[PDB]
Amino acid sequence: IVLDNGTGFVKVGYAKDNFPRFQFPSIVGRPIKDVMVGDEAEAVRSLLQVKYPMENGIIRDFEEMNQLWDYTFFEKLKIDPRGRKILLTEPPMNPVANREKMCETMFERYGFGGVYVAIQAVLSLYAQGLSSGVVVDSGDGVTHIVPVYESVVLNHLVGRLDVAGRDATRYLISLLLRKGYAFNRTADFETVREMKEKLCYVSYDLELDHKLSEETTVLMRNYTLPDGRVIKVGSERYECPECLFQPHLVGSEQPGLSEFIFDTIQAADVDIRKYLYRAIVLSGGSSMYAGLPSRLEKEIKQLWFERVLHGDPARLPNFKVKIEDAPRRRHAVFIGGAVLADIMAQNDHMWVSKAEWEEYGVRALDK
Amino acid sequence: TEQDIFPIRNETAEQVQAAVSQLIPQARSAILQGLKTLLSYVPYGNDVQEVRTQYLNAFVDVLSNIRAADIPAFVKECSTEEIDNIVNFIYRGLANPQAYNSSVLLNWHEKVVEISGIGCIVRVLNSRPDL
Amino acid sequence: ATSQVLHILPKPSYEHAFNSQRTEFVTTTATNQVELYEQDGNGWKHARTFSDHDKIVTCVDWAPKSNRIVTCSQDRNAYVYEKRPDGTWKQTLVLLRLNRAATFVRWSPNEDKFAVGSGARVISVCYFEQENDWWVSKHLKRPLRSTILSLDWHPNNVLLAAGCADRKAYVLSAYVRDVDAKPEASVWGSRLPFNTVCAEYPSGGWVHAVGFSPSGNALAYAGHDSSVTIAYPSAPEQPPRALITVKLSQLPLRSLLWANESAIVAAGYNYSPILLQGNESGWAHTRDLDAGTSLPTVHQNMIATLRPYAGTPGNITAFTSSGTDGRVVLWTL
Amino acid sequence: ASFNVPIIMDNGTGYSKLGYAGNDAPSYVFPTVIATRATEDLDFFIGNDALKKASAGYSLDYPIRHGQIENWDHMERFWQQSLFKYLRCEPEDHYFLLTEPPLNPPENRENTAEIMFESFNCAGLYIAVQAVLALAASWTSSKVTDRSLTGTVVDSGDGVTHIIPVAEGYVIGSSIKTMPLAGRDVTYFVQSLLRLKTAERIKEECCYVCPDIVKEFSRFDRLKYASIDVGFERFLAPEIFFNPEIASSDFLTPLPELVDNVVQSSPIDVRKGLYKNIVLSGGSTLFKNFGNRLQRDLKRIVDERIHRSEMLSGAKSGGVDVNVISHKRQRNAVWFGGSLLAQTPEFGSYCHTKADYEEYGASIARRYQI
Amino acid sequence: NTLRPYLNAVRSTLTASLALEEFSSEIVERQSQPEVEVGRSPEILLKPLVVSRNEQEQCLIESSVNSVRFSIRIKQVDEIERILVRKFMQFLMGRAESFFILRRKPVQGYDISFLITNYHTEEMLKHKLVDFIIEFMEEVDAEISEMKLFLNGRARLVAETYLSCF
Amino acid sequence: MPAYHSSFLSLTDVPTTGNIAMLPLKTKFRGPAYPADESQMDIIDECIGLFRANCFFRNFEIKGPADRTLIYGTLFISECLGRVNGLNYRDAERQLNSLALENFSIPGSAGFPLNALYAPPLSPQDAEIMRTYLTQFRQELAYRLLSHVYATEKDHPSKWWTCFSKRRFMNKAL
Amino acid sequence: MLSLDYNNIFIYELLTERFSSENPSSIDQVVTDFDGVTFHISTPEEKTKILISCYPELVNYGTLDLLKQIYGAYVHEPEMGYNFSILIDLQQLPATDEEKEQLAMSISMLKRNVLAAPFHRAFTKQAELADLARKDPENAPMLDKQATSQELMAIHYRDEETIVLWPEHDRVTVVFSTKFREETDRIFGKVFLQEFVDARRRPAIQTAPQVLFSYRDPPLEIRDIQGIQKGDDFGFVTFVLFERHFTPQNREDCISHIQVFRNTLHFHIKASKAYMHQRMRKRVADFQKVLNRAKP
Ligand SMILES: Nc1ncnc2c1ncn2[C@@H]1O[C@H](COP(=O)(O)OP(=O)(O)OP(=O)(O)O)[C@@H](O)[C@H]1O
Ligand SMILES: Nc1ncnc2c1ncn2[C@@H]1O[C@H](COP(=O)(O)OP(=O)(O)OP(=O)(O)O)[C@@H](O)[C@H]1O
Ligand SMILES: [Mg+2]
Repeated sequence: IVLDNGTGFVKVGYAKDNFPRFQFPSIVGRPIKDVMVGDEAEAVRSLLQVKYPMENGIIRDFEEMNQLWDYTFFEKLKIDPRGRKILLTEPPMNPVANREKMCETMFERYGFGGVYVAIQAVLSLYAQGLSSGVVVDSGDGVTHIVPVYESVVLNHLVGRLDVAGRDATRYLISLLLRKGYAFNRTADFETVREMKEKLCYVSYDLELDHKLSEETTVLMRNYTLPDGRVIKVGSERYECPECLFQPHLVGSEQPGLSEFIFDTIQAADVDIRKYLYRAIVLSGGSSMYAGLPSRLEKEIKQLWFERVLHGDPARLPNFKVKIEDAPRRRHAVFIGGAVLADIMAQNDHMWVSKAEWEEYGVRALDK
Repeated sequence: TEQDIFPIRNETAEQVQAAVSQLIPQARSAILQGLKTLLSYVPYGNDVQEVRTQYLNAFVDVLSNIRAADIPAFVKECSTEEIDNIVNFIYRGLANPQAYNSSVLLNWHEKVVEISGIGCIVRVLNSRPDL
Repeated sequence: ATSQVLHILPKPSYEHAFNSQRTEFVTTTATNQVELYEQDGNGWKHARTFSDHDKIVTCVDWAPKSNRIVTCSQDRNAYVYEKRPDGTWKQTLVLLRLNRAATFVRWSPNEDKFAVGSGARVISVCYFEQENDWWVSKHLKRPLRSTILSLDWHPNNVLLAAGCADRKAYVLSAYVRDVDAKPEASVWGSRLPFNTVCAEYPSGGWVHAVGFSPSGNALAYAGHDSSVTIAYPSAPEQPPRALITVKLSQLPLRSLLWANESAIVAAGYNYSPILLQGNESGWAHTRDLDAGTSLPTVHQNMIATLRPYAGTPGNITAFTSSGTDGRVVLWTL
Repeated sequence: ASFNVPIIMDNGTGYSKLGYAGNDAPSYVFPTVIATRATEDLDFFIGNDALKKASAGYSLDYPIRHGQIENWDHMERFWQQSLFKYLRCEPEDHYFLLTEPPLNPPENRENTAEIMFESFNCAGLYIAVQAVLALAASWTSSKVTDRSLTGTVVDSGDGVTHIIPVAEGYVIGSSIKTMPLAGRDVTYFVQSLLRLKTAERIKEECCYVCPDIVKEFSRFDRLKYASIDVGFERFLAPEIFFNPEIASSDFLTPLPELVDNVVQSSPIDVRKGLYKNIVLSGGSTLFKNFGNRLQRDLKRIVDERIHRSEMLSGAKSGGVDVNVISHKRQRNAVWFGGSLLAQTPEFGSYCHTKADYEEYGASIARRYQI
Repeated sequence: NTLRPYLNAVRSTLTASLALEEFSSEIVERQSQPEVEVGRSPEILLKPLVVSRNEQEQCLIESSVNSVRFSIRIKQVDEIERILVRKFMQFLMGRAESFFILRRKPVQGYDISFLITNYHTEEMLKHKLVDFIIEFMEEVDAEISEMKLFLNGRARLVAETYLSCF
Repeated sequence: MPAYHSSFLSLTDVPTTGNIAMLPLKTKFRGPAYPADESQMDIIDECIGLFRANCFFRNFEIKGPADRTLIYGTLFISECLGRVNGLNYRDAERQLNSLALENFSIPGSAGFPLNALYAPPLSPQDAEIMRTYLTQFRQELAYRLLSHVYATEKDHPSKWWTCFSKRRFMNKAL
Repeated sequence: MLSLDYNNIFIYELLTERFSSENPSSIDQVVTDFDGVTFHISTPEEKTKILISCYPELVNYGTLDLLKQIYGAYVHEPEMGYNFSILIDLQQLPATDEEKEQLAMSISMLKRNVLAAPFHRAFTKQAELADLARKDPENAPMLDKQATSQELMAIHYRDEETIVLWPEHDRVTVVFSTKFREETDRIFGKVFLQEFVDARRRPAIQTAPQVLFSYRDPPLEIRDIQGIQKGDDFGFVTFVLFERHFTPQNREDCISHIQVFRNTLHFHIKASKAYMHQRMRKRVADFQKVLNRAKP
């Protein structure tokens, strides 16, 4: 039905589905077909040069993306490329050239009669039943954020944080190395990732973290490597996600995940902040860590009652920083788009079907 | 204080500070007779600390200066409240082994635990927050 | 005298969760996975397992009349499993917004709703919403002020009990407008409103569960201080007519109930089931079910929650218990 | 006193090496074994003493197994005895150095540090990997003649062999292929082609190395009596390792193929450097005309990888830079390079003194530097 | 003999206070933390019971729902036993991963402090550990006594073998 | 590898029969092949060296006749060395003759493995040709071995030539 | 081992191996012994001429006489470094029955031989004093008190260590010094030095010399020494040498036995510490076994 073109990974499933159906990463191999694609590029990546066309919201391998979409429409969907419709959404703050190229392709390559290219943040925010609010879209390589109001996102408040999963994994492996072990940066990039999301949990308690790590053993765990060697991890389990809150540790001068969000919130007028405060949510890397909602809520409260004008906690309950924690935050935008595409299907007011396929004039702005 | 603590403010009798002294005087004059008076009234948990410490010291001294020939008699002849109170008193007195010897206290604790039941210690463990 | 040994179950049981016919019991394993067994010649056998959970599952339940199964965990949400006609068990999620993790869950008598032991300062209840597929959420902030540990459902759609962490024993009520169940008046409260409270009975310490006579009255509850208390309320504004607190000499217990109209049985940390009578103007301990009090006793570990037997709503004269090392037993009397 | 000559001790299976820096030959050599036996429970021989007193040594068991320390109670005794009765060294006079097989676990390394630090009350600990210690010994050759920690360490032992590449000093043990074939295979081959002490004496006295047996036989028809005759056995001995099928068909993977797989498993970016220079550890695979044989085998096996890949892919890759360098005396070269590495003035800038331990415990005992 | 009464008392109080149950931290979500180290937890912690038979030895028996602690002060009168028990506890707490129960930094003013959680109580029996605690204490006492008695032999042997050479 | 390659067979043209090809060489007895252009290096001489080198080998990639002929020559040389390992010169020559110029028919006899001997059997249209070729080749190889291995002694061959016959091609020695 | 060897094992083995060998190769080893010393075994130019390599304090006192008298004409250039070189050749030996072993033992004990020169003057002075106060026992105390504080010499074989000696009448006493950098080592040394003085009470060993102890109260006669004064992390032990032990008939073994007094104590202390560690490891293994068995 529809899909969500992501930088690192990509999903696809039927419209109004209970859960996703297919999941493939944007890592093409190079040797078994001519060029590895998805499973053929991941499971057989040992003897194939992997490649990630989508990166930083841009693309460089046009033929690679073409083959990816062809294989998708052939097997993942099992539907005719022209006898069906789709609705994709690129990352926020993307260029217009990419959207124009995608439209030209969907119009003159597969024969799609009706398509739609919206903003992923808008769909992720609408999936939760809200027309005005904010979203923390911590992408795989860049954490983009932009508010929403009146069914339109404010371009002035659009931004992107340098922190991402790559820097997190890099700091994790660096800490595992400096802790006593001797690992390589590219020796095993999958075991470290599997162990991070399995044993690491973000916690905004630095005074208690090291105390419990150096005064107790319950924090210690026993992890098994792929070969069989028993590896141990101690205080390096909670320090890994701390790079998001301290960009200066990863070698990038940035306020922080919460400090920057605040600076952007109070940057606009007070008429919108009243509703933006009760819509603090995240969809992506900033909504999958354990203990992240409480941490960001505490940070927001602190920077609220100790930043602008506050001397005593006599009005702490006036401002309510609503931070929703959606369990399906990874597929939030996917479900939003899947549920929205059904309302615009029967509607004949969409100026895309029968117009953005072959009837191209001299104006292609309404897209 | 606010929660998990029944007594909150008992200044009506705490400010007096006379019942404890009267009870300690009769016990001292008498010194299977101590527990009758020394256990008739427990130190009321309040802002008074010197009187409570004095009463605890007096009770410990009375327990030490007691006939240890056949403790089982008094151990079995006592109500649940009395055994619980004496167990709590022994537990609170065994905290400072410098002033007291604590040998008689430990012996009485072991005897009341092995003669009455194996639940008195658990019951006395969950005492008041500041009493 | 009477005993029975089933699958050793080398995992923390903490539950029994029998089925409708009491033939397909479910139990946790300190992991997202779940273990299900089927009847076999003089014992059970592995039948199927469940998945899709993130953190260890804590409590589950199954209403015998409907043959449904509901589960919860410390994952901010709870799941429910339905019986599939093909020969398997379906899985479905319920939309409920909470602030902390859940600890306990209990089904409803008439099979119309359920309660969850949210670890936060609020309790939630869900049900089947008309003209929809998901279950609406719920929360209460006025009556409760701290976390809850145990839960119990009176034989009705009102007066939902709740075991608070503090020494007080709170009690709530859930009367939804869409639910046509009329809130009949009783001794607890006549024409009680949606949100209300009956009385905060100060216990002798902690609270592990609340008892309920087969008739409905004579509320009771136990605690960690090795003591059990009863109550005979006469009005929502009057005090109890008889508040007797009996303190057993053995180790404390948990998850009590009302075996007979007068007799009460329960177990817990102590390695022996207790047996005592009950009266409105008297109380005394008779003896224990064990007849041998590495170890001489049968159960050489901590006893887990205790569930009743089918029997009859008026009297059962039987029950089942287990421990942290499995070895479920089906006592009698 | 922070300036005296350090000490290097590379203790391992079989023979254990120990001596001082700024030298070329070992000061003591003997097998790692002790002749363990009311009171006076400390009388047990060590080394050659135990080898001779085996008559009453009462089951002289080995204290080391598979390189990893398994019996610390006996390892500490062996260490202190070899240090006091066979070295006559003062621990509170200079720095120390311990040995650790490749991928030594933090638990064992910290245990060794704590048992060698608090027991003798020394001042200064240092542990490294055998790969770097062996690679530092090849600096004497005219090929590198400088500090360049880039290559591979192929440790060929008497019982078994292994390989552990290093990426700019950091040994990456993510992809390694060990060769169980060792001197025992050639010993059994020689013993079978003549149908312990005599076998070793015959194997350590005459061993030729030929390009191919087809030419060795042709050159033989166109020889020595010691100890009792010789022949094509000297030519067939070395090939037992080159072509495992000759000695043992179990591990058909030959040495060139294993090296190619190990160097191609890692990313090509670092493999281009790893495949430049390689050094062999120990002195087991050191036979007359051996190094050049392996070099020729590798440069012949790389044909189908370079020449064919150039036409298949269509890109001139002038990567003809491989040059293997063999050690002159590697029988005890594990510490030869360690001596040169420790003789640098900056050797003490990456150690831990008593002040860095008395107030830190056994926590900082794993992270080191060059 | 004031040793057996104290041993019986500590055994009984430990068996009575050993009650571990699963509890979720009402402060942070989806992280099971202790109740004696993080935050305050006023309405969960019990009264810290202590038992003592002398002035130089004691044990603080603290209790909680999932953070029960326990510590003992080994008897020490001379510098020999002092440094002996110091080094022993140091080496024992250094490799805390072996037992998975001992701590790394005992509480201030004590020698060694243990730590038990719900998992540790379910992976092993109750009376077994209760008896093992007393057995380990008695064995440590006997080993310290032996070490004190084992040095005299070596000392006299060295003296006799160094003075008899002449 | 250390095996003995054929270096004579190809995939262009050859007088093959069943599973092997023809290899013209110089011989005194009757042969099916014709005289070669030059006697600089015959196949019977290279086969002896190939067998002496592969006696201690595992196997060889059978590629048409190139490997079949080499395996046959190695087996014949091993049999000759085992029959005349340490026997008298007269008896050794008698056995060599009785094994080379015997009534041995086309391959495919019982007892011995038919797969290792000759997989594709083609008796018709080449029976006599194959028989005479095998006879001539066996006689030539036996005579060459008896002339080469024989040292300056009174018909005493090299000791190693007879003592290094423990194994065989594909472990076909015991 | 209960008695430390006085001869270097390395040299004692190398010399006896090269004397019987027939292919002497080059040697470039640098061995070091106790008391902060360094040796250099190497040949300058040839392959057979073995050139084997705190000192000013003994040079200004005079010690080369005995070394030369014992070594013959094998001395060589100072050879800046250890400051005492020796030239040995494996081709001009006088015999091989026992002279080889004698020369090996001498080259191994060179350390003690150099550290034994200050004792000859003490022996001579003690003999002279005994001969002076032989026929007249009286008047000995004042003469002895006047014949000290001027001839006593101090040895500096370490940045902090220091040993002194002075003669007496009918006997001679010495004193040592030690610096402990730990409390456990201090206690071990204390108990060892106490057992040393306590062991003489036995009648079977009553003939042994008398040994005293002094931790913070050093002798007032030696306090005048310019060396280190009384200190907290210091321990001095005094010994006595009687005529029966100081007799020339048995004057070669006692010197070597006393020259290794500072190392034997530390060696025994470290052995005891290793035994303590072994017992602790055994107890830990037992506790681990019990814990693993406690499981169901
Ligand atoms: N279990 C986990 N918990 C938390 N983070 C995880 C987990 N597994 C993977 N990640 C991280 O999630 C990130 C990828 O998230 P996701 O796939 O949602 O990104 P995306 O939406 O494709 O990104 P973008 O919008 O930038 O294209 C990576 O940093 C990855 O390491
Ligand atoms: N020049 C040589 N040629 C062939 N073999 C040799 C040569 N020199 C030594 N060997 C043999 O090599 C084998 C290994 O010797 P090496 O000193 O390398 O062993 P090692 O690495 O200490 O052994 P282990 O790993 O078992 O402790 C021994 O059998 C030895 O005799
Ligand atoms: Mg080696």
